[PDB]
Amino acid sequence: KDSLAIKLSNRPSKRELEEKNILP
Amino acid sequence: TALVCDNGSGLVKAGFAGDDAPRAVFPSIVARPRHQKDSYVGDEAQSKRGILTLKYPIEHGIITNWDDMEKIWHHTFYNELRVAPEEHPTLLTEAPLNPKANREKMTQIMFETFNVPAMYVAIQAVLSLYASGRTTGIVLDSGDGVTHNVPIYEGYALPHAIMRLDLAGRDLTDYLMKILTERGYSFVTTAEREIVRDIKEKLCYVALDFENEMATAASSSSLEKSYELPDGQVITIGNERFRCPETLFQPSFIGMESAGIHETTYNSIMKCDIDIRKDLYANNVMSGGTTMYPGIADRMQKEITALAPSTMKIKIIAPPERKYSVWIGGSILASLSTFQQMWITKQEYDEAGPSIVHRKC
Ligand SMILES: Nc1ncnc2c1ncn2[C@@H]1O[C@H](COP(=O)(O)OP(=O)(O)OP(=O)(O)O)[C@@H](O)[C@H]1O
Ligand SMILES: C/C1=C/C(=O)O[C@@H]2C[C@@H](CC[C@H](C)/C=C\CC1)O[C@@](O)([C@@H]1CSC(=O)N1)C2
Ligand SMILES: [Mg+2]
Repeated sequence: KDSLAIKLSNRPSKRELEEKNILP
Repeated sequence: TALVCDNGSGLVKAGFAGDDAPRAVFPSIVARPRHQKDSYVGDEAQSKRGILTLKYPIEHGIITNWDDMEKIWHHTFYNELRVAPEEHPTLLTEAPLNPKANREKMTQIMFETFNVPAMYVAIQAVLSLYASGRTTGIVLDSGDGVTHNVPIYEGYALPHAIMRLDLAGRDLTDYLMKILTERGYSFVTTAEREIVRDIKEKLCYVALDFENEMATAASSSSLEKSYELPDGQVITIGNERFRCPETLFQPSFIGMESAGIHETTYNSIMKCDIDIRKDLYANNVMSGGTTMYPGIADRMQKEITALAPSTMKIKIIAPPERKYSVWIGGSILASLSTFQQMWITKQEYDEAGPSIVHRKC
């Protein structure tokens, strides 16, 4: 619960993900 | 108070965000009389199943009968949860790769038929990942109607690498009917299918080594188990206990050419960015009722270990409540303060239309 929130808060954007080739 | 509704091919799971378990769980069915109410929904159809023709509005995880689905949702809100939908933000779930037009129609129905103040549509596999406390990993979700392998990075499903397998729990029940019939016990009718589903859930398991387990079954009767029908009559089940879910690893058992779930897991990872592959291998999460077989996680560990690079850290996570991990993940997610900015509001819908589901969800 507390664990998930932090990773969700630090969740990179759809653009910032494409930059690292991970997201189409 | 936010609502969470997981719309399964087989079962609807519904409740309130912040609760540990779904308040309501009922069959995803609408039934109509075979002979001279006009229709019965969910548990109401179940209780009169003998006199009704049943229809499943959700097929392989995708809503295909919208009128019947509206009945399901109505029954969920009013009969099951006893709430007024206009008083509650509502989180719905969808299958991986659900078409945009489907999710737009879901959004439209929620705002326009049920008048919800706000809503959101989340991917089932993603919610299960979250429930396990992770935002990166690969989820195997095997339910009643469909099985998906969904690689997820930082909350994002990676659509190019998703695998769909049209083999899931219902097919496995059907297969068990067939091989029990070959054994000498006729299971052929619609009511008998429910009985065999119960047998499957009670007695089936996944062999660690299929050939060895078959050898044991042939050499002694220690793997044999008796099962008592509702009328007191008894049958025996032998190697069918493990031959049934072996189909997951060997789809050819029901004449499918597809790769088994171990191979689909491997294939999925190998389609992802090179630098995230080890993160997926270390975070293989099982979800859905069809991953409930005793032995399944150890068998997955074995088969994937054989396929993966020999030094790869492989980990299979199989949470005890994984029948409901999709719902649980939705409950967690919808109750995060940091999530309240994610909802699609009525005001946001009114100005943008159903297509806002593309931008917000
Ligand atoms: N202990 C068990 N062992 C084997 N199978 C089980 C067990 N418990 C439930 N199942 C099966 O899991 C299926 C239901 O699971 P689940 O509720 O995750 O499906 P659904 O979400 O309604 O389906 P879908 O996600 O494919 O649209 C049923 O086929 C059921 O028989
Ligand atoms: C006990 C619970 C099991 C479930 O998974 O049920 C769902 C929904 C159900 C709908 C018809 C049934 C008569 C109604 C209630 C069963 C609900 O069909 C299923 O049993 C189907 C038929 S058999 C197969 O294994 N899945 C799955
Ligand atoms: Mg499901």
